This record gives sequence, C-alpha cells and structure tokens, in this order.
Amino acid sequence: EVETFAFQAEIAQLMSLIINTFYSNKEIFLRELISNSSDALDKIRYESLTDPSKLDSGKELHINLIPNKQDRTLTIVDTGIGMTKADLINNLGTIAASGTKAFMEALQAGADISMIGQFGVGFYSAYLVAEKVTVITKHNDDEQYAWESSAGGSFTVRTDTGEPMGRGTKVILHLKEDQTEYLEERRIKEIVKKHSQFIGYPITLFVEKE
Ligand SMILES: [Cl-]
Ligand SMILES: [Mg+2]
Repeated sequence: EVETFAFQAEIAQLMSLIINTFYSNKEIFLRELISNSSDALDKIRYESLTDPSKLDSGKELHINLIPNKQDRTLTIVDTGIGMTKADLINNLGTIAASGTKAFMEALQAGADISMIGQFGVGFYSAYLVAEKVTVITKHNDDEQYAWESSAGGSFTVRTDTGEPMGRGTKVILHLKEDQTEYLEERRIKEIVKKHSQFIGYPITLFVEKE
C-alpha cells in the first residue's frame, strides 16, 4: 500500500514560495537539515538518560552526509529519535501551519528565506535544491516508513522494506539538474565549516569511488 495525502494549504503555500522565489543563497538547506538531525539526536540522548534501553537500537549518535554523483542524490542520515508514521503525516513532526504563518509574517517585517529555521519549518528548505525528497525513518515505537514528495500539493507514505536502519532519519535529496555543486566534496566541506561548525555530534562526509 502506498498512501497518498494532500499537504495542508499552509504547507503547500510554503513549498510553492520556496520553489518559486528568486533567492540565491540556497546552501542554507544543509544547515537546516543538520540542525534538524542535531535536534533529533538531542531527543534520543535525553530519553536515554532515564531509560538506557532506548539505545538498544544503536548507541552511536552521529550524522553522515552521503553524496552520490551517479544517482544525483545527497543524503543526510542521523541516528536520532526518528519519527512515527503519525509524526511523518503531521508535517514531519513540525508545527508547520503556525510556523508557516509566523515565517510569512517575518518575511513581511524584513526577514529572508535563510531565517526559515527560526519558525520550525526548516525541513522544507530542502526544496531549494531538490526536485524530490524521500525521508526514511524508524522510531523505537514504530516500523520503518518512507515519506516522499516532489511538491505539487501531495506526499506519499509507505512501509519501507529496504535496508533496515536501527533508528533515526535519512533525508534523500534528489537534486535539481542545476544544483549538483552540492555533491562536490569541497563544496559540502565549505558549507559545513561555514554554518554547522559547532554541532555537538560527529558529522562524517562520505567519499565517493573514482
Ligand atoms: Cl501548528
Ligand atoms: Mg532550536
């Protein structure tokens, strides 16, 4: 079963704004997705202080950045708390209706697209660079799921029975044809050093075969 859902009007609005607005500083998508991974890793860290068994699905708390030039994908993987099916359907755990409203109001009062993360909807900045985003997630409380959307108003959710992840979330960006600089090692290193240099978990940038 693949289930197909409509984005709530606010999110469809937000996604169309991200896709259509001329805005050159697209590189902030990676800061926003690393930020979301850090917040998910903080959540499982906190739960484990009182219940160490929550780490039976993997003790290591880390983020991996995986470029793949053959597939035109950049994947951000973390071993944070992951999301349940209900969280995926509910705007990937975000308060995206109210966040979208506050972000629009801020843009009127002089903010710019790079401030999106302040409003709790930074995930959607993926659409600055990707034509399609796939999110694979596993929470201790639930099965592994894949969410997917190429925007256009709808997203799908389906049980994933690809390679099991112990716990956490993988964001797979299928990059736009003109945004392949974000698969280049030196470009990813530069962005991590510029915007994510104090994140409190290891960030490993994977190498590709020649
Ligand atoms: Cl909300
Ligand atoms: Mg925060």
